[PDB]
Amino acid sequence: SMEQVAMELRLTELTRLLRSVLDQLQDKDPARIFAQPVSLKEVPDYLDHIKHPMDFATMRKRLEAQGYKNLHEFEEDFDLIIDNCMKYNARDTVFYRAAVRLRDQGGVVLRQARREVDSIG
Repeated sequence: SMEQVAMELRLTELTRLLRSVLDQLQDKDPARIFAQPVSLKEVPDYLDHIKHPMDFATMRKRLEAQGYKNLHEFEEDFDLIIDNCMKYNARDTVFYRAAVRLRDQGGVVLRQARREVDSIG
């Protein structure tokens, strides 16, 4: 149907906008601490601690399959990255501190993204 196509164009354009959001958030992680999945070879107990691992490569795979229906879903995954790190790692660690800085800096990007998603519809 023509409606299915219109819906699909909306999803494509959301995907375009979320790709630019993802790029901007990942620039706030210049150490690449959150770029890839925590390695279960190197942290073999990880899944005992963290039930839903997340990272920027995994988000990018979902994004490119158009697997985010709305901004809320995308934000859910970003918050997992931060929240998983802040639980697994102690306050005094470069990992925790990186997550805090990513959260604080990302807030700005995500605030305007929400306005754009609502605005353009």
